[PDB]
Amino acid sequence: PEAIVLDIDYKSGTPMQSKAPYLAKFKVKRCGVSELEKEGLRCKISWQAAIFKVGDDCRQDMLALQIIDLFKNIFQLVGLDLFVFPYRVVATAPGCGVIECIPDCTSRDQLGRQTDFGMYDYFTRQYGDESTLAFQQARYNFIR
Amino acid sequence: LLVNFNHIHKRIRRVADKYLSGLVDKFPHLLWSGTVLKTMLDILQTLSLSLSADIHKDQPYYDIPDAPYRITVPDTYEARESIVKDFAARCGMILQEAMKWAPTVTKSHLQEYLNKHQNWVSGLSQHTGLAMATESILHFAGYNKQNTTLGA
Repeated sequence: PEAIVLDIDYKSGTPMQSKAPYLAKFKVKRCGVSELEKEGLRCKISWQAAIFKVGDDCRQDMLALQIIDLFKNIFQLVGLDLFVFPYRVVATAPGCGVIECIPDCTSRDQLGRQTDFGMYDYFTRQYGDESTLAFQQARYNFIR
Repeated sequence: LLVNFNHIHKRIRRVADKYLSGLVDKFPHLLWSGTVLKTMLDILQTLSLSLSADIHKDQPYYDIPDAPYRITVPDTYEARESIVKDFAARCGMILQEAMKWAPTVTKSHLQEYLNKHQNWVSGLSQHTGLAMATESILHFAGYNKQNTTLGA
């Protein structure tokens, strides 16, 4: 609710396996909340992906994400270094909901099917030997 | 060769040490030079400063003053302490070797080194270079004119 949609891509439609859900892509602009509220009565640009689900409940996920957000706020206030990504989701009709998609989605199952090996080999191929700085930073982020 | 003595690899520092030993063996007059001591004190001070510099923070690179180079450091505290302790012995070895032969010139150079304004401000802190310079002078000193020829 803190962004204004600009346009829709007319070639990004891709239904997935499943109940007839699909994926949509939009080009959007981020403005804010109060400014959006004032601008909606008179008439930093990125792209977003949305997944529409029909026939499934979307209420437990809201509790999970609220608790995740509260934990993130607590950790940020304390002064530690913990990383969590609270993607948003809103249910609108009985069994109908809209789910945000994290940028650059990369499922573990697909990577495992492609490689059929441990993630250590994948990381070594992607970044290099364990003696480099990039490997150290990736390890630090992974631990976090 | 001195600045390449602290490489991050394993065999690189060994071969650099061997080359330095050979070079100083065949050319003894480099011991009492007026530029080697300043450079080695500066790099020792740089390592001592880098000993505790928030390892989790990035950018492990450092710049040697008065000489265009850079130094990389390991991640764990133990490796950094080990490498600095290892380096802290060659300084004393070559200092005593230089003071053994020609005490006058090296003593004058050490006196000259201790008269810079930049280091005086930080002298209230550790400043390991000055401590090394003022500690290595004593136990390699000798007798004066009055007490140079006597029998115990």
